[PDB]
Formats: sequence, structure tokens, C-alpha cells
Amino acid sequence: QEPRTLPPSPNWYCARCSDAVPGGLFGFAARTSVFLVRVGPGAGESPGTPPFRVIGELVGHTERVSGFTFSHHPGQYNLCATSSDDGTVKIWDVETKTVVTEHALHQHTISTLHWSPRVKDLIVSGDEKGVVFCYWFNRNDSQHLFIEPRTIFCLTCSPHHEDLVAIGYKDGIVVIIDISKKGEVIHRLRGHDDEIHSIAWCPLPGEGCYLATGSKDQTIRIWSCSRGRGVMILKLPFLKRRGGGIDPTVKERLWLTLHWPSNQPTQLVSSCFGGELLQWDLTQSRRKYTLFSASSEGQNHSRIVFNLCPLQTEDDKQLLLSTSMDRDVKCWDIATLECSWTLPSLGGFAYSLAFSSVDIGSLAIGVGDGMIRVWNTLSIKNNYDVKNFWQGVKSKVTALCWHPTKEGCLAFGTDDGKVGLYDTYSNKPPQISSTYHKKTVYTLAWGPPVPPMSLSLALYSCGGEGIVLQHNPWKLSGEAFDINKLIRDTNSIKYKLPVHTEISWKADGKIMALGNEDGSIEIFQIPNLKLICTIQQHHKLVNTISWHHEHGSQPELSYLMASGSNNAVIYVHNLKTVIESSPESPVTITEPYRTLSGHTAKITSVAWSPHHDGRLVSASYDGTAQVWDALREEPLCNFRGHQGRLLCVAWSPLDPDCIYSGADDFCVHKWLTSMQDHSRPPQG
Repeated sequence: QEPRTLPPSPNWYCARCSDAVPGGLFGFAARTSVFLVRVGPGAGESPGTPPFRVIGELVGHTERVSGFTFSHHPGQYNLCATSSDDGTVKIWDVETKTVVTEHALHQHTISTLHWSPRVKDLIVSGDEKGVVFCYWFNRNDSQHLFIEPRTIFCLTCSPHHEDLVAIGYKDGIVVIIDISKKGEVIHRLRGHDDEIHSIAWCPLPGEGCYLATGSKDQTIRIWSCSRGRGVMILKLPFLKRRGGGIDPTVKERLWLTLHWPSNQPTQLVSSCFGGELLQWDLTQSRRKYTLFSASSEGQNHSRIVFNLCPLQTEDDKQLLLSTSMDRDVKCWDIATLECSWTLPSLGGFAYSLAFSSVDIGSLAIGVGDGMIRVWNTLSIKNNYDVKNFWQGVKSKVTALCWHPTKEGCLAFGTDDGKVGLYDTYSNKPPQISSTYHKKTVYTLAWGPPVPPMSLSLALYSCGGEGIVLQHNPWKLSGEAFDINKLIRDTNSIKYKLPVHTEISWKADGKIMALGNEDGSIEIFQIPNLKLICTIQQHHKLVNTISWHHEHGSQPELSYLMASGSNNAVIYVHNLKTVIESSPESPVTITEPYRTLSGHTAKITSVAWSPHHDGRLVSASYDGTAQVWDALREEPLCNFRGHQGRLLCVAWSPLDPDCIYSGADDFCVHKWLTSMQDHSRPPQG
């Protein structure tokens, strides 16, 4: 009914790369973009369903976005600023998602930036060599300042005094400077002995001022401007680890970030070891805190939290958004300290999509960050109900395939040639094949066993080196067979066999198609993989083959086979005549049944609609997905929402209008054919 975006992960180790304004709107830096999320009644979600929607992207930076800050000036909450590893500071209007203006004054990697709470057009930025720029964007003026020769980690302009800015360094130095007096240090705040992660000013003036600082040294220090001195040191508590066991291999020190609520100046929120959040009671100066999510189990973050952003909704709910190394964005209800909702995210390319035939709507996603996702797409009260599977994965998941009948049984393949089998209904690590492919596993498919296998379906895996292995899913650590031996024996072949790049079983389990590096597709019949047909149509490596389903309006449709290669043109072949004649020597086909032209770059994936006769969706390196009436050679609908090159596509199981696609932009989009306003791919 509505689209959804599983976005790239919020960027790590940036002191301020997310922010929010009232109503309201949350923005987070992720890779080279900022993603925008409407939160509250304005999202227009049903009661009980989380009131948020991913609504847009700020596109234009060419390298990692390192900083993000909204304007907090009434009337201009639509303005914001970013910093990037591309060397620029840009001012954006989120209403148009366009750049207002920008500068390239920095000459070293920018650390962070902050929009002044007091001056409407002042953005202050700081870099790795200690250079600070004051930028008054709306009068075209700037000033450089240089305080100390040290790496800036964080910077926070005072909410009360327009000239005062606090800066924290990599070595633990904190200073308050006056930007009207060439950045003169007004207070040097001595105490921390490691990286400063966060500086929050007390939101009421006078005692002027109080400032709080958070550090890798595991302390929060509260400071006085009147005294220029520490008035309170809070050591982080040591608490037992909560939630499912995380990957023991990952290295993770503390990130200690802060939120000092305007509404409650005697409270201070911090992150803590492992991503736990704390509400500190500053009246009980006895280290009193309350743990967020102390009652509910499994809702806390499992790894360090980087940023905290308050958001007061238009219906007056006090919320707090957190970003984390665990790749979740969480929204906290401050009244209860419980997690209202979670938005998961992706840290690598979306290589593979597979819907389970057993549990309808269960969508497995193979991702380049070494975790399998299982998205329960049909979850009633959660648009983003996603579970992570990390055990035994440990490399980019380039292929996936659910077992056709056994609940929870998920085969996976990796960029290092590994083949594994998960039981997603259990907590157990996956079984791993003892035999590896030399190169990336591009395809997994289930089908009947063939000799010499004894063992009921076999698992078939295709690697980039060109070998298809047959595995026993009950004895994965046993022998796996290269099917070329059977193919050579059965067909009396003398020359070297083709380099296989794709495998696809017909839905009846009687016919195996192999696509090859030279563009050919070969059609083999059970029981012994007797070759009955060679299709010579593509002239470049075959990336994808898909056979039409068996529940269409006519029986003839299940003989239709779509295919894509490194060329842009897609073919459909109709294999009824050759399959039904079961020829004693193989036939060669050199003319397509249908031809689907329009894409302008390689085809990575094609899929037939389970809801239609002869309706195909294709994913392309041209950055689009195309829906076709294949039987009429008619392009219907072109989706252009990805920024990257598409790697996978899958029709939704219940909605004829809804398709999922994954790309090398680290996104999975759920989109509606009815909402797209182009019919064919771009010509250029």
C-alpha cells in the first residue's frame, strides 16, 4: 500500500552526523547522502504502527558525509548543513532537496559542523588539523580561526551566547572560544585524557554557564564557566551485557555521546558501554542513573551509540533518536524510556533477495556487510521487522535461496566461495560446505539429486570460476560433486566444458538451465543431465535466468524462460517444442521467442510476476528496474528510485503492484508500479 526504504547505515565515529527538528523531521548521514525521516502525526501512519516514514535524500556529496546539523531557527527548520570528505560544507533546503550554497574553504578532512542556535546563518566547522571556519552563508562572509594544532572531534556553539563555541579534541582538550575575538580561548577545561565525543551546554543560562563533556575516557564531566573548572565527574557504570550474543570477533571501544534535555535541566542522557542509554539525575550529584529499556528485554542497542537527537512531535510526545554501530536507528519515548520503534539499515550492497514459499512474505536479503537479513514483510504492526543472522557468515552474502518446503531452511553463498545452510527457526550456527568455490557464489538453487548423489532435494551452487557443485543438504561437510563429470559422461563430450555462470531449475524439477560465460544457455533433462538444447542468443556472460511459474491462465507459460546478460537486451525463449519432443541429439535455438529492449546496461536479475501471465521485472546496471508485458514486448513501468546499480529484484508475494529491488547504493526499496511516472528506462 505504501513504499518503504531499507536505507544505508548511519555513519560511524562522527560526533554529529544526525539531527532533528520539531514536528518533526530526523536527518542522518549515511555513506555519501543524508536520509530524511518524517516522525509523528505528519508521517500519516495507522494507530499502533510506528509513526515514521523515510521520505527523502540529500544527494550531491561525492564522499562520506561526516557532519549534519539542522537550523533550529523558527521559520527555517527546513535549512540544514553537511560536511564531507569531498572537502565541502553545503547548505541545503530540505523542501526542495537542493543546495542553497556551499564552500570549499577547508584543506584538511573535516571533522564536524554545527549551526549556531543564536545566529540565523552562522555554520561553524572544524577539521583534522584544527582549522575552524565560521561561515555566515546568507551574507557571503567567512572567517578562519586556529586555536590549537590538534585534531578536532566535536564542536558545539552555545545556545545562550552568539560568540561562544566549545571545541573538543582527539587528545581530551576542551576549550571555549570567542569567535568575535579571533577565537581567543576564554576557558580551557582540563580533565579528560582521551577523545572528546560530545559537548552539550546546559540549556538554561547561569549557574556564567554549565557545559557537559563526554569522552572515550569513560567519564562525563560537568564544567562551570564562572569557575572555569570541573564541578562533577561521572564515571560510566559497568552493567551486564543484554540481548542476543553479538559477534565476539568485532573490536569496539566506547563512544560516549550526550543529550541535555531543554525540558528537564536536572537530567542528562548519555550513551554507555555496549550502546546502553542512561538517564542521569544531576540532583543526586551519588552517580544515580536510570537505564533505558530496563524492563523490556532485547530492545536496547547491542553496540555503541554515536548520536542522540531529541524530537518533540506536533502532538507533544518527547522522543529521542539514537544511531548505533549495530546499524539500527531507535526512537525512544522519554516519558517511559522504552523503545517506540526501530529502523534497521544496511552496511553493504544488497546482492540478493529471496521470498520464502513456506512462510509468505519472509524476505531474505544477502548483504555485503556479512549479515543475512530476514525481513518479515507482512508484519502487521511493524513496516521494518528485520532479524539479523551473523554466525558463520563473515563475508559478503552474494546468493541466497530458501528451501521450497522446509520451514526456516535458508541456503547462502559468499564472495569467498563459501556455501552454508541456516536454520533460521533456531539459534544454532549454520552448516558449512567443506567444498568451497574458487570464486564468488553467484547462484544457489534446489533441485532433484543427480548421479552420483544418493540423498528430497539437492542444493546446487554456481561459482564465478564456472563450476556448479551438487551438495547434500543433510551432509554438507561431506562430498560435493562437480556436475561437469556427469554432463561430460552423459553427453560424450570431448572438448572442455563451458564456464557456467548461472543455474536455474524449471519449476517442475525436470529441466536444469545453465547460463555460461560465452553467453550460451544449455538445457538439460533429468535424470542424467542429457543435453537437449543450446540457446545461442546472448553473446556475453549470462547473469540471470528465470522460468515462468506454473499457476498462470495457460499451461504453455511454464515453458517460458527469461534471461539476462552483460548486454542490455533481454530475451525470452519458449522451450515447449524441444522439451516435449525429448530429442536424441541436442537442438540449437538462435532466434528469440520475445525480445525486451530498453535498458542501457547489464541485466543482473529478472523475475516473473506470480500474479500475472507473462509479466517480467528486470534489474539493471542502468540504475532502473523495468516491468514488462513480455508476451507483448511492451515496457510498462520504470522505477528510478535507486541511486546505484541494481543487483536483485523480487515481486511481492501478495501485492501485484509491489516489487522489491536491491542495489549497490546499500538500499532495498519496496515500490509500487502504480506510483511510478515513467514507462521505460532512460534512453541516455
